[PDB]
Amino acid sequence: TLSLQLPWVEKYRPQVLSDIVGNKETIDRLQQIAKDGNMPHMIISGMPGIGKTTSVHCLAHELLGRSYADGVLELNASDDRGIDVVRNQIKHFAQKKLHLPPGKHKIVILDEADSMTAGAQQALRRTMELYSNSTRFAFACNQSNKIIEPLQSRCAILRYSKLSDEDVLKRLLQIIKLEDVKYTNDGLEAIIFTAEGDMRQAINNLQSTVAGHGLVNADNVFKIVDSPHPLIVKKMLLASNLEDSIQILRTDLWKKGYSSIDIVTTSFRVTKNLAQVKESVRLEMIKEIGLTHMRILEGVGTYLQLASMLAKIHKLNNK
Amino acid sequence: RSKENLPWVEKYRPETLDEVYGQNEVITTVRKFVDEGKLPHLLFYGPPGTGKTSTIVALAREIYGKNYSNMVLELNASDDRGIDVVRNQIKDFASTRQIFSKGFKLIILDEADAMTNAAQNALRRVIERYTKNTRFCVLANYAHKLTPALLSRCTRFRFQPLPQEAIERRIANVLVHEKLKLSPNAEKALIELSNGDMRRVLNVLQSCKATLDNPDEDEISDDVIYECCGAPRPSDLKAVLKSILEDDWGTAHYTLNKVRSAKGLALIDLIEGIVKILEDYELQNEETRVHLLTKLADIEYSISKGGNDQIQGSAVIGAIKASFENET
Amino acid sequence: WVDKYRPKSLNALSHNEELTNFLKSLSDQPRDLPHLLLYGPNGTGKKTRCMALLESIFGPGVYRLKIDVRQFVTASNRKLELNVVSSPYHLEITPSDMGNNDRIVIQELLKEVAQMEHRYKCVIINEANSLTKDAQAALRRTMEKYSKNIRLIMVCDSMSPIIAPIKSRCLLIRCPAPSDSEISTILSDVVTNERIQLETKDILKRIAQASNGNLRVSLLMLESMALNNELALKSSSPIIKPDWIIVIHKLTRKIVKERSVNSLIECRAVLYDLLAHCIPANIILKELTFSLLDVETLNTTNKSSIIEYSSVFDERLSLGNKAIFHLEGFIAKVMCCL
Amino acid sequence: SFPEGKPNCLLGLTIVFTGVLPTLERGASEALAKRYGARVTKSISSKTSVVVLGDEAGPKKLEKIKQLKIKAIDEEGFKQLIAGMPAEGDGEAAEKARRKLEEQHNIATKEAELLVKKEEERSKKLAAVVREEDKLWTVKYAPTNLQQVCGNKGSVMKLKNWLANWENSKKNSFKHAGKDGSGVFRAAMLYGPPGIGKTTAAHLVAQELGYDILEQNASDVRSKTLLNAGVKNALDNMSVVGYFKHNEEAQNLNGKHFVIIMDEVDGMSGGDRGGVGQLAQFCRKTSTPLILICNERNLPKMRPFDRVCLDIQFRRPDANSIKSRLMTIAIREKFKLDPNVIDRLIQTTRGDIRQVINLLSTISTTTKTINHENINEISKAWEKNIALKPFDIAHKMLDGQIYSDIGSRNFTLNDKIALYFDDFDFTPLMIQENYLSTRPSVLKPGQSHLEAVAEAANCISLGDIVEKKIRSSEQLWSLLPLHAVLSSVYPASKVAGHMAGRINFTAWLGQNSKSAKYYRLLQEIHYHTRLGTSTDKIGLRLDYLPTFRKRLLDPFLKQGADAISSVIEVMDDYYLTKEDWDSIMEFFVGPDVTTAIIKKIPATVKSGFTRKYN
DNA sequence: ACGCGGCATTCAAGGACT
DNA sequence: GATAAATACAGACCTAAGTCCTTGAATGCCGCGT
DNA sequence: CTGTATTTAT
Ligand SMILES: Nc1ncnc2c1ncn2[C@@H]1O[C@H](COP(=O)(O)OP(=O)(O)OP(O)(O)=S)[C@@H](O)[C@H]1O
Ligand SMILES: Nc1ncnc2c1ncn2[C@@H]1O[C@H](COP(=O)(O)OP(=O)(O)OP(O)(O)=S)[C@@H](O)[C@H]1O
Ligand SMILES: Nc1ncnc2c1ncn2[C@@H]1O[C@H](COP(=O)(O)OP(=O)(O)O)[C@@H](O)[C@H]1O
Ligand SMILES: Nc1ncnc2c1ncn2[C@@H]1O[C@H](COP(=O)(O)OP(=O)(O)O)[C@@H](O)[C@H]1O
Ligand SMILES: [Mg+2]
Ligand SMILES: [Mg+2]
Ligand SMILES: [Mg+2]
Repeated sequence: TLSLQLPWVEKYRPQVLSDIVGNKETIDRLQQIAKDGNMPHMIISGMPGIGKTTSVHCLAHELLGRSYADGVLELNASDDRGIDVVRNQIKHFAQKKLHLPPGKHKIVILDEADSMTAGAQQALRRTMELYSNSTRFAFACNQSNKIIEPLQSRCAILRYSKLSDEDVLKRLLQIIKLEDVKYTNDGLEAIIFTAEGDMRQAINNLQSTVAGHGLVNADNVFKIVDSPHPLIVKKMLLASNLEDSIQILRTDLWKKGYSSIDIVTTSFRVTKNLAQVKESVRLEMIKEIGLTHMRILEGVGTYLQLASMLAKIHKLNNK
Repeated sequence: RSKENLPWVEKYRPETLDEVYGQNEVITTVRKFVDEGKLPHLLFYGPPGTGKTSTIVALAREIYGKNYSNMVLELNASDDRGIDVVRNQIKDFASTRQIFSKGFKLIILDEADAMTNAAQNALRRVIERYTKNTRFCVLANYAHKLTPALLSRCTRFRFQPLPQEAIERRIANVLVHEKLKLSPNAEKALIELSNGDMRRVLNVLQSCKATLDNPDEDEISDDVIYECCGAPRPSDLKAVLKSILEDDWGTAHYTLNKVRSAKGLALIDLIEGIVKILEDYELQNEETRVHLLTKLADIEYSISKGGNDQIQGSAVIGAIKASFENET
Repeated sequence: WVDKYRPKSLNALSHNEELTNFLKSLSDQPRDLPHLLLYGPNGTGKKTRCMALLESIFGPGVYRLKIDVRQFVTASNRKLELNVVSSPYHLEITPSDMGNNDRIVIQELLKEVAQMEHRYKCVIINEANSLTKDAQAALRRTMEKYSKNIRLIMVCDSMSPIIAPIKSRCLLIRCPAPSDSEISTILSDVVTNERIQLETKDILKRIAQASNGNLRVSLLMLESMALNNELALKSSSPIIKPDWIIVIHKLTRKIVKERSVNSLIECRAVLYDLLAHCIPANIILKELTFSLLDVETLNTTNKSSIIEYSSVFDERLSLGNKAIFHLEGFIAKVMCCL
Repeated sequence: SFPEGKPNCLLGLTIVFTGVLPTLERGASEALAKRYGARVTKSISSKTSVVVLGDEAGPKKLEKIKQLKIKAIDEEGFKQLIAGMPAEGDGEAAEKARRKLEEQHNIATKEAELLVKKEEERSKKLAAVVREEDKLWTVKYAPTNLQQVCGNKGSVMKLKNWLANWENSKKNSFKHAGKDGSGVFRAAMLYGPPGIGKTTAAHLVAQELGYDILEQNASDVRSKTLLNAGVKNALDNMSVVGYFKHNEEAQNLNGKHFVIIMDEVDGMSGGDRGGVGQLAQFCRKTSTPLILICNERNLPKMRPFDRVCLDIQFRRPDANSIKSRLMTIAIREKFKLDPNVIDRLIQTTRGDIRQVINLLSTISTTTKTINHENINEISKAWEKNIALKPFDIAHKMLDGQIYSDIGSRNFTLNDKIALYFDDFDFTPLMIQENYLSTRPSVLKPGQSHLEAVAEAANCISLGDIVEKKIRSSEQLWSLLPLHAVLSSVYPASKVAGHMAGRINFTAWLGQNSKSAKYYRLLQEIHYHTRLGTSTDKIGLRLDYLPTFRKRLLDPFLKQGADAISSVIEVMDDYYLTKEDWDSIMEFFVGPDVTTAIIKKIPATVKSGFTRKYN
């Protein structure tokens, strides 16, 4: 078909701050700031798909009213991460004179701010303070650690958290009711489980299920969206017997098409994040997994090395 | 040329979405997506030779027609993975219209797992901003290399390794296109050595056709497949394993040496086959499996680093014998 | 001096007559000579035999050596300089002086001299073990493609670092170390020519046995004890051991006596002091292990564990840039064994 | 759990929470003690009123308690003491705490009233351009005079004295240091944690003394060309603004001159082409005061600046000084603030006044009363995640509590890996240098210290192998977490415990540089003697050098100054020079060291040798 | 025709890589 | 005024490696004015 | 940790 329909993530992107479901304290604080005015400098950080860009965009829209065209400067940090940007474009926008409602000021939105280079970030330090009376900067990034500490000092540290299953279920139910989709409770629960708090993943998976099969049922959602790799990897690592681990590997990972490097990397990540196993045993399994990773990266990527790694882990656990 | 002077791997590349087999779920899901028009951002991640590139090229043909090479920005991410690419080419293509016909824009990124992290961090906003008139497809053999942000904005489809039936159907189509015949045992051996990759199947079929003295009238037997591929026959594998298991060291060494020398089989393939056979075994105690797997893994790694073939073979014999000696 | 008396021709060689006959057999028809790789114990006389073969093939002017400087550029803009000893008929490359950039020196200089051209020029790679695997991989095709213009002769001590294709492409010439009797004869000739008074001749055999087959070390020790006894060797003349030997011996005594972490303080201190003064770590491990084995107090189990851990940490050293990171581990493991 | 108590019951009591408490972790106990006005210190002292330890107390710390005769109570004792103690701490110390709180509140009210009067005067002047509520709390409460800066009073006084006596030192040509000593340095550097008030202090000292402020952001202007032109023509030029700004009155003679306060000096480009090294040559030849400000003074790029600037270390101000300022800005803004949570706010923010003010502004929009009920959530969401310095990484990684069963839940393995990743170039070296200088406390039953050290060293060997694989032509950077584990975490977990002595810096760096220098010298010597000696680089040092000493140095030891000719002949036989001789004489170790031997040689012999060689 | 004047392009140094 | 509490803070920074990225300096060609 | 520096307290 020549034309396409808009995705549900962008078509149903919240246009007001109330539609945002998660992080109730932060959303209420941003709504109070929007009503009262005098927006402070901030960095918004968290996981992908929990509503950081949407929150800042709704805040800017509501704060600036009809003046969003001029008062808002949109600059994807990854696209424009040079000191030249700060020297010319950001500085000229900050020195720009614009008549606004009393409380409100001009807003700079720098999405994906974690990718800004050191030079541009350091140059922004004085632009943040010199033109603060007229210009207010806003930062959105996946990881706040990439942003230098002095820049974090000048702004409010507003930190987001992974979306709870209840809020994702509420948003999914709202979209389902609005667009008349047939669903089952098991299917919605499975979509929430696969999303793992990423609302964007949940909505994309709902779109895929609806378009492909037409009914939101557990069977369809599992065929169209596979079970999360770390869970099968953890089940393989935490099996009681060696033969069980070998069987889980052969069936779920090797025969299904997962690569050796992916398997070993996910095993390392799961092992480092495991909590039931004591730290010493966890560390020695990490050692064995790292040896297997070294062999795979040197070029020996085979079922034999993965089985040997499982055998070493089981020997380590069996004392 | 006339597409007749090309290797069978490229000669038999699928041209329409109906010539891609094995990935039926992905094929029907994508066909229904394009038919109804809600085509999301696609992520085809799977093992090599599963048809991801062929699937997406057939998608481009079915979406835009015969003139698909000019209305689609197909970029080899391995060749050009810089952030300059995202800033200039990808962004200008997404922003602008089509020079040929009205319609949406599709950008295919092949081997995007080689893209630098800066490039993906730049793309994670280009994809979102231009989603109204542009769609992105990501193909990558490995999903760990790709940034998590790039895995959140694209719908994920997993290309399973090609099963038996799809490989049989493609083998039959290739056999019909040429003037060739395949024995059922030879086809079974080819399927087993394929490991789910049609690339290997086509390469081995072409090599066996070359091996045939007069391909017009003779048949490719299992012997031809094993000889041209170089893989060890199952009979040799069973004989070697039996000789190691329950025979004297001198006889076991003699058997392994004569099996390797007579057919030119490599030792590493023998180890892989022996691992495959002994895995199917039912073992009384756990320790023997652990010892066997560990010692054979170190032997295979040392072979990968090279060394003395006879010493490594004797090490294989000793490891197997000790492991099954633990079963008493 | 060692340099004072060095054979300058094949016919002047006096030890391992089989090797001399093999070299003359190669020199008989020199237009058909494979690439060579001289290997054997250090100090045997492998370089002397290689240069004698060169003198046999070419004229007697191969010993007129001249040092030249050939600046090279690495992948980065850094400037690297090499001293290339050269002769009218041959040139010598010792890539151990450079670090990981020996590959560049190989591929540029050898290809250049190949383009430059008794139709072949022999290149002597004195240090072949320090050649990185990448450098040998680059040299793998240089030997075969330019076999009509350049014929490499390689000097080596242990063939294990050298990769299999390089050994395959080149003829192997074994060099047995001189026997004690031949070392004693050479020392007798030296002391006769140098006018060193000998009270008896058992001194020469003692020096020969204290060199472990090394002739360079034998002559150096001869002259060293010739300076502490006023050019007159006596029966009770002490054997001069180099400084690093004494330091390593004291290290073994400390490891044998104090098996504590507080002793590990000074053990690491001595290892750092030895490493900072141009002493390789593999030599440290070898001498330390063999001196530890010579301790009479330790029983067989300790000796076996020591040699096992020595092999393990030797592998670790061979696969590790930071040497003390493995040397300290070996010493601590030996202390735990004891 | 804990029974409620009437407000400020534990006021005036010094409580140290030494023992690990099963019911509540350290931070929870500290918070529930500070809720009632108690003072928490990290060190047990004579002034410590009560030490709370249920069990698992430090042995040496227990002996300290025993010697200082400090009363000790358990968790149930803390429960009963909460109810037992009366309100407001009565006690003489409690009365002192009462008085301190009353004076702090009184000053808060006085400054609030002063600010209201200032606002009223501004309103009257306007009646007779940015509205005040539009401004952020950081800039609207910025210090207007040097008496409002919180903390670092000594640094402010020293900087003020330096800038005041700058003219006198200029008349003395800067050769004389003066009484304070800040009269020999032309430029001054202010460095410290961000947000403590260096820029404000510099601006205020410039304003008070009457100089004309010229501010340049070094991060914005870092190249040689722009900085060179601008600041050079700024160094020796008067101010047209200063001349036209009412030069007629003679109160301020310094109105003409410039004070160039270069902010963000830490962001200048590095290298010789970079301007950070150019400014070092630049600041010594200037005719106007220079006030450089940077955040990380101990940086490799800032090395040219130690000997050319007056270092001034601004420290993190203590919460007591900022208590009055926070109370004033809380009284003015009609939001309730309890001084008990101010210390926790500063600790969470890590002494950053700007960020604590921003937190107060942002939180107060929704919640009008910041109390002990929501302090935990405020702290957990606003905590600074600052990368630990390579010394604190060594301290924390080499800690017994971190790898304990209880400590593992609090500090997880991923936290340990991130602690490595804070500095991925020095942590493996620091652990290797200080893993065998700690008293272990996680030794397995039947394992001695030496066995743990051997296992740790084996792990560091594997980590070095992994590092070589990562940092070679293959560039396998995906193995970096494996290197983190193998190099830092496992070896430290094997030998985890208490630090016996001090955390030393990695000695591998200096010895490696020394090895490189000695290898260069040996290369030069070997290439000089190449014609004579058929050897390699290593073999020369191994064998010839001992004999070369006997043929060069020993003749000077025994024959005397008459052996000079033979020594010269020996050097000329292998093309050696005096530098070569000196380098060989520095190559011996152990018994054969020549550092003292050459000194004992008569100076006449060495002088004659030098003259004869020349 | 002949000489500067910005502006595009090429070169070189520093930092980072989970 | 000296000596204790009470605490913030500094101890130090390397050489290679491959490839991408950025920033400033040095370089080139091409348009306008006289 | 040890050693040095600064501010409030005795
Ligand atoms: N499902 C399939 N049906 C038919 N032919 C196939 C199929 N998969 C692979 N082939 C054959 O194998 C060739 C290679 O296919 P590609 O799609 O290029 O491989 P791939 O799945 O993209 O894996 P790569 O290239 O390593 S990422 C095609 O040209 C076909 O000849
Ligand atoms: N000691 C202090 N007392 C009172 N207010 C302060 C203090 N330090 C900082 N502030 C406030 O913080 C604002 C900014 O102070 P700055 O001097 O710019 O911080 P900084 O120390 O220079 O750190 P930077 O700017 O990140 S390098 C001032 O305008 C004050 O409102
Ligand atoms: N809390 C939320 N409530 C409702 N929708 C959400 C929420 N978080 C994410 N979404 C949906 O996800 C889509 C994109 O999310 P986005 O805000 O871009 O993620 P990120 O915060 O990582 O940038 C939006 O269209 C929005 O509909
Ligand atoms: N056949 C020989 N007869 C006499 N001296 C010899 C002989 N071979 C070697 N040498 C002595 O060995 C010294 C050089 O040893 P060298 O060749 O450098 O050892 P390496 O084998 O380690 O290169 C010479 O000075 C020479 O006197
Ligand atoms: Mg976003
Ligand atoms: Mg492909
Ligand atoms: Mg500042």
